[PDB]
Amino acid sequence: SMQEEDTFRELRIFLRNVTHRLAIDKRFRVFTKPVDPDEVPDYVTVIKQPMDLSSVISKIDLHKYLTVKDYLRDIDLICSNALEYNPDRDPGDRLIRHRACALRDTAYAIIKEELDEDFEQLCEEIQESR
Ligand SMILES: COc1cc(C(=O)N2[C@H]3Cc4ccccc4[C@@H]2CNC3=O)cc(OC)c1O
Repeated sequence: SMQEEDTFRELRIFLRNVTHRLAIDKRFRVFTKPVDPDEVPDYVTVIKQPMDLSSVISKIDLHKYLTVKDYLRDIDLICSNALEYNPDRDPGDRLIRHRACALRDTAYAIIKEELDEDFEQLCEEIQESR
C-alpha cells in the first residue's frame, strides 16, 4: 500500500542520515569507497562480499533494505571484511580493525538511541508479508 511505501521511504531517509554521519567521520575514511584493486590487488579474491559506505548508499537508493536489520547486516560486513583481511598484530592492521569495530559500534549506538523499535517492527512485518 501507499502507507507501506511511506514507511519504507522513511526508513530510507533514516538510513541515509545514519550512513552520512558515518561517512563524514574522519576515522571511517577508508570505508567510504570500495577497496581499489590497483591499490590492494588481492582484496577482490580474498573478500567475497566487499562492502563500503558508498555501496550502502547505493543499496538504500535501490530499495535493497526493507528493515534496519538488513542494513546492519551490511554494516557488520564492512567490519567483518576488515577483521578478515587485516588480522595481523602490526599497527596498520590493528588500526583498521579498531576503526572497523568503531564504525560498527557507532552505527549500532546511533540506531539504539534514535530508532523507535515499533518503527523497525512495522518494517519487519511489512517485509515478512511480501
Ligand atoms: C576498508 O578496508 C581496507 C582499506 C584500506 C585502505 O587503506 N584504503 C582502501 C579503501 C579506501 C577508500 C577510500 C579512501 C581511502 C582508502 C584507502 C586507500 N585505498 C583503498 O583501496 C586498506 C586495507 O587493507 C590493506 C583494507 O582492508
